[PDB]
Amino acid sequence: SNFLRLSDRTDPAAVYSLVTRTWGFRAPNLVVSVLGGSGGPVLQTWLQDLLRRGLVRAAQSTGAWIVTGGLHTGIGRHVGVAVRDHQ
Amino acid sequence: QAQVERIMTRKELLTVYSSEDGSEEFETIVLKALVKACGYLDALRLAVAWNRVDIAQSELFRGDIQWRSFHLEASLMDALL
Repeated sequence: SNFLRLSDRTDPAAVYSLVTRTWGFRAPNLVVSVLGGSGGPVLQTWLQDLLRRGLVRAAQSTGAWIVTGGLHTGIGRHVGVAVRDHQ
Repeated sequence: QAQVERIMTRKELLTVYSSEDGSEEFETIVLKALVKACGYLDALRLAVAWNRVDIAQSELFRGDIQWRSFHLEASLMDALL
């Protein structure tokens, strides 16, 4: 699970080149930048169904990237569990 | 009436099988009743005791439950044994 530490004032071109070539990730046909604080660890059933069935399924079908916060909290945790369940 | 009051004194144990138009979902109701009665015993260890993996899948899928290390370690040991 490739990691990296870089300054905020970094040109995204280098990051994109590193991700695409060095790390082997293909170019994304689509990028979904998921937002949302989602106060409270629990999430609604319909939202979770949408994420695990609408978002993740579409991302796998189109080979898209899902950009979120790489932390086990907030919407990131929900997205991660949706990915895991889909797998 | 006194007996009913004494019964309600420990209402944590009592649970009503919701009709739900004949839900016929017995294992989940039993698990919920046991969890409510408990207030270590975990639904995971019980599900491992049974062979129902779907029940445990639903129990873990919900994000409400937050698991620690030893909690999953004990269940894993039970599953291995």
